[PDB]
Amino acid sequence: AHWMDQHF
Amino acid sequence: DVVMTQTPLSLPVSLGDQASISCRSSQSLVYSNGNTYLDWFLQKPGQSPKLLIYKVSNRFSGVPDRFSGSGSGTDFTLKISRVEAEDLGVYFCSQTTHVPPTFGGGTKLEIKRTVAAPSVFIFPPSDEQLKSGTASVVCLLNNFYPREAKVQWKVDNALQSGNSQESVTEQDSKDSTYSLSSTLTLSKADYEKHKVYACEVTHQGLSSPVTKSFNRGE
Amino acid sequence: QIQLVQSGPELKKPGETVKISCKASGYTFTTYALNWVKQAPGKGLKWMGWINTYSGVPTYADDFKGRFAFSLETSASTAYLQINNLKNADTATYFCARGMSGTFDYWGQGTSLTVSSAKTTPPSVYPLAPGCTGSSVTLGCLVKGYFPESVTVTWNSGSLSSSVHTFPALLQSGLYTMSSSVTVPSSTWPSQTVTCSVAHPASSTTVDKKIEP
Repeated sequence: AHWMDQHF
Repeated sequence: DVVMTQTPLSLPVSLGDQASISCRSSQSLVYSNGNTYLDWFLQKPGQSPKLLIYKVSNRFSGVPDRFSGSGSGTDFTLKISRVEAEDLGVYFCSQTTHVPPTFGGGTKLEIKRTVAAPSVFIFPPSDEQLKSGTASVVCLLNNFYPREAKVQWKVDNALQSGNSQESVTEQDSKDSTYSLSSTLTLSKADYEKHKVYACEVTHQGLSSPVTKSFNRGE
Repeated sequence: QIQLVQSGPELKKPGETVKISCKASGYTFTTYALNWVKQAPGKGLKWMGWINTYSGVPTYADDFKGRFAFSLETSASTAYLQINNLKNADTATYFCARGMSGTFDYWGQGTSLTVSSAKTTPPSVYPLAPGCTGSSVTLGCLVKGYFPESVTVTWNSGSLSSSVHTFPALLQSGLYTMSSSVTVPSSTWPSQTVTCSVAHPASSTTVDKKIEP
């Protein structure tokens, strides 16, 4: 959910 | 972009004392998922930031128990319960709630000692420099505390702001004082035309400036 | 055991290009974002953008659109920052930082970049002497117009004890200026010789300057 995350 | 404002800019402590540092944001740092992406870092001179506290109050692994974070919304605090020598350095907050991520300007944790007035010395341009067409007037302001100081140059009574270069030391290990060098660089032509050169030092220790001056013709 | 290791210091001229690396270990490189952060001397940290280490897609902050490129060598768990058409204002320490769950949790050690048009240039050394008093007297040397960093000022005097300050260099128009002060008892100068010896190993230059009234 954070915009910098790469994987769910 | 979100402005992160830290208070104070410099925090004097005695080793073994508690310290508290504040970070205030211009907007809420609550994200749409309910998290608050407010983190605290320590940076020592010439080194990279090291994470202390993440998402307001979670201690990062490896970080001593004496560091804790608190706060909510736009108002945040880092506390150190018992300050050690290894904890001196610059503390920064970060937010990543809003793009772009932004950082506070930093709070320097330094050693507390009694206040002291600067010893102020003024120097005319050297004959060597004047031969090369150049004329620097220099003012040393040595062994003062606290670090906050303002220096004003005047030429023939009129304030000069252009061509002033200032350099501040880090806190002295022997004294816990600070020192500053201020240089006003003119052309030889300019220097040899005007007469009176003054550096004025404003510091907490005096209600009126410490003023050092010379006359070129003398 | 997580570590980000950056490439070493760079000296470059305006208009040139530079590529800085950041090698990651201790975790799966493609799981987490890698961020670039600028720290200009005595300025606040500035986020430059990030690269998605799985897709390779870069995202640039608004002040870093145009001359900045983020790239990957996924096979080597390494990220790169390239800066093209270098400006004086690019002088700074650049950091890579992992992003995990909205936190910059591990940082590289930083890569110093200095941008200047200057070739190796020895300093001019100017004596700072009082000039028409108390129990002590302060003298100095102004060390001006040199490149690159590394100067030392060593004082010699007729004084058993002295107090020295060294003022950090500042970069202006591609050249450094620094200064140094010494304080000695007034009974030891000008009656005894005081000299500042200014070494700039990069130009193999030493200047010894005697301090005269």
